[PDB]
Formats: sequence, structure tokens, C-alpha cells
Amino acid sequence: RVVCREASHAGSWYTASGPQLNAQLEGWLSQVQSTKRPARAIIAPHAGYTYCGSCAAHAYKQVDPSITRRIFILGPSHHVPLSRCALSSVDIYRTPLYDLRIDQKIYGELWKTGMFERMSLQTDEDEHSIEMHLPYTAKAMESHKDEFTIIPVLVGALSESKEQEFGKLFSKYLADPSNLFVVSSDFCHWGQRFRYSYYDESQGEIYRSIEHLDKMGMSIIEQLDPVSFSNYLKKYHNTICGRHPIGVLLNAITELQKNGMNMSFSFLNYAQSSQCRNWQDSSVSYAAGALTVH
Ligand SMILES: N[C@@H](CCC(=O)N[C@@H](CS)C(=O)NCC(=O)O)C(=O)O
Ligand SMILES: [Fe+2]
Repeated sequence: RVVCREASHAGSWYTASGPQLNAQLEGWLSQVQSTKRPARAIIAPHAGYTYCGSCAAHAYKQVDPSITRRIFILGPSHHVPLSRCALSSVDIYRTPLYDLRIDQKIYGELWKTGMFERMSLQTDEDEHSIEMHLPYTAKAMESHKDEFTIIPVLVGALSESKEQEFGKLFSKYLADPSNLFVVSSDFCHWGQRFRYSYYDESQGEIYRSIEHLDKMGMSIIEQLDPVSFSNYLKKYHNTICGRHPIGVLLNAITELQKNGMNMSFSFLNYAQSSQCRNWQDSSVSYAAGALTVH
């Protein structure tokens, strides 16, 4: 059997040289002042680092490496038809900084729930939405590099009921302060290439309309309300890539609220790959945010 998932997008989605990538991540993180430590969950983009790395630093700076010991990474599936969630078949996720080990105890528990399928190595390596969080996770945790594990989870095209079921499942881990949930998503993909041209002309320029649409969704997430987030998706069909991981996170949050826990979510940075001004333009939006639980 193969023990390691290769960093199959190193060199094309981020720098393949370990030292250079470490330096890039350090610069981005050094631009950010921590305000939401110790983050129990984060939302972070999964585009190429040239496009979204400085944005993603706003989420990853909120991780406290002396507290966090187990990092779940929930990323949407881009290439395979998947109606549930899937777990990796390997034991180690390689990165150019250092290699990350999967938490065997949690993987066994998750598998024993019976709600997960096993993703093949090819499916595992083909997807990028989890991989793009490995370098940043490795960088954020480096002061404790030998004392943490990861729990990779591929999230498919979940129904609403599956979002609720998986939220309930993951809530027991979300309530543990040693755990961190990384929820991978980009926001609005606007343009004819994405077959998405929603435009609110009360907002002015197209990029301002995109910013307004994205921030309506972001505010709804800050309301910790999965039903309202679902209604927002049904109303505008915003091209939020990781809407299913986000729905899982929101349902998990509502499970913890029904158990006495107090929580708050704040988005800390918003960016667009470019500023659309005409109908032939296209852009992708990135947003970084953090959930703290007391
Ligand atoms: N270099 C990689 C990544 C390129 C990239 O990051 N593109 C931007 C669009 S400007 C992006 O946001 N991709 C992820 C997405 O569309 O959600 C590739 O060739 O696909
Ligand atoms: Fe995407």
C-alpha cells in the first residue's frame, strides 16, 4: 500500500521549494495581527497562493499552535461525483515544509460512524481543496510540528439533511479545544466562464455588486444560521465553492449552541482576484474568517 499522499499541486498552485514557500507564508502571516486566538474553526480560500495567500494568512494567524493539536480540513470535491464525505486511504500528507500525519484514532472513529466512503489515492491527489491548507497548517503549527495531526475530509455535494447529519457528527469534535476545523471555500466566481452574472445595480460597479453579494453571505455565516445560509444560496445561487463544508460547520455550530456553548464568527479579510467592471470580465472572491468558542 502507498503510505504518503504526494503534494501533487506543489510547483503549480504554490511554490515547490520548501524554504521559499516557508518564507512566503511567514511574510503573509507577519502582515496580520492576531485578534481571534485561539480559533476553533476557520474559513480560508483554496486558490493558488499568488491569488489568495495574503488573504488566507488572516485566517491562519488566528490559530494558537500551543492549544491546537488536531486539525480537520474539510474541502469540497471538484472532480468526482460524491454525495457524502470521504476519508483518505494513506497515512501521511506530504508538504514542502514537512510531512503531516493523519490522526489514526479519529479516522477510525469517523470510519466507524458508517457515514464516510474511502477516496482512492488518485481522487485524493487530484483534488486541491484540502492540499492548499497543508502548507499554511504546517506553517502555523511549526513551533509544535511534532505534536499535532490532521484529519482530511473530502466533502461532496451534500443534501441539506446530510449537512445536518455531518454537522451533528462533527460537533462533538468542534467542542474540544484541542481541535481546529479548517473549512475550505472560495467565494463568488463571477463571469460568463462561470455562467454567473448576478448584478445588483444599486451597488454601482460590478465588483462592488460582487462584494455586496459575498458580504451578505458572509454576514449570514456570522449569524451562525445554516437555514438562512441555505435560503441565501437558493435565492442568489452565489458560486460559493465550499458551501457544503460551510453548511456542515454551521449545523455543527448550532448543535454546540443547543448544548450551552457560546460562539462567535468574524470574517477578517475579503479580496477579489480582479475587479470586474464590464460583462466580459471575470473574478474569484476570497474571504478569511475565524470561529471562537467560549
Ligand atoms: N495555478 C492553478 C491555480 C490558479 C488559480 O488560483 N486561479 C484563481 C482564479 S484567478 C482561483 O481562484 N482558482 C480557484 C477557484 O476558481 O475557486 C491553476 O492553474 O489552476
Ligand atoms: Fe473552487
